[PDB]
Amino acid sequence: KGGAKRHRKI
Amino acid sequence: TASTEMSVRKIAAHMKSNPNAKVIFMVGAGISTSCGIPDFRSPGTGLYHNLARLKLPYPEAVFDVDFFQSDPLPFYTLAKELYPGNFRPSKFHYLLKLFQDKDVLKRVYTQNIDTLERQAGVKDDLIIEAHGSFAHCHCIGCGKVYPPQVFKSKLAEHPIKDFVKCDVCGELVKPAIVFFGEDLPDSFSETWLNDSEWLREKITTPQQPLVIVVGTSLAVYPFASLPEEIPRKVKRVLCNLETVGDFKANKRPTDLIVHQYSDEFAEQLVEELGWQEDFEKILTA
Ligand SMILES: CC(=O)O[C@@H]1[C@H](O)[C@@H](COP(=O)(O)OP(=O)(O)OC[C@H]2O[C@@H](n3cnc4c(N)ncnc43)[C@H](O)[C@@H]2O)O[C@@H]1O
Ligand SMILES: [Zn+2]
Repeated sequence: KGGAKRHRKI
Repeated sequence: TASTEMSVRKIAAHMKSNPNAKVIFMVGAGISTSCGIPDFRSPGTGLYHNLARLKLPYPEAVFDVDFFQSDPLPFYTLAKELYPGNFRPSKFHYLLKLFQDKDVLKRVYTQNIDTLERQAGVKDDLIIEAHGSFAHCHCIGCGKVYPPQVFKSKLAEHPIKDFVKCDVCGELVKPAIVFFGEDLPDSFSETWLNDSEWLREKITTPQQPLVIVVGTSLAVYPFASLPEEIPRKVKRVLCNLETVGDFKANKRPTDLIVHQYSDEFAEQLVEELGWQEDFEKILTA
């Protein structure tokens, strides 16, 4: 997957 | 309890019975802790658990592009401590070099910014530094590229007065490390697309490919999506002190989990593969 670097959703 | 030798033995057994399929590695901060670089999220010892003095809104903000723009001081302060130069590769890093020497290394996708894979001799073409590095700098506004020296020079200042700014649009300049809120380098998805196609070709042809995930909590996307995207017919291995991400969320029958430190895992694997002679040439090269 792509998209902006982000902490995983919880 | 029992030694992890039996589990690592199965990995060696897999490689021996499926020799014509190179190996893909997906790694994180865990493989560099023995080098003196703390990981980020381990309770108590992780970097994010030792940033109280910076009084940030929250730990991860130090690597958030929006926060950086509001106040670059916290990052500049931390960057001084993690800038490459005085760290040496670990035994695990040399394991990557060993796989390369035997030409069984398909790729190493790394989230680390220490560039220790490269320092261990792994070829640029086989490394995907998914989260960037200090190799160069860029403007967070227009994207203009700058040499790393501009930033490094500022880091050596104390106290810092003015931060590096773009001469084209005036926005702040920072190392090409991927901050929260920024996209990863195009090479990441491009290479994964290629290797994923390769994995399908191998399974759609037979010998089963192997993907080894080591020292990462799989808490950050899009990197954490990699294990999920591994085809079901490809065998997954996780060497980590904790079972994490897709290995815990969606355990697959063929998954092999080994709770061991990366260096010790590497030593056991070299032993079980019987590649001590060639590994020795590397550690002394
Ligand atoms: C630098 C940056 O741009 O960003 C970081 C980085 O790339 C990122 C991802 O964190 P990363 O997953 O890589 O870090 P984490 O700190 O989230 O996770 C490190 C993982 O390695 C395990 N670990 C630690 N030492 C180990 C060892 N010697 N052997 C085996 N496992 C060990 C540990 O239990 C944990 O699950 O989040 C940060 O925001
Ligand atoms: Zn600019």
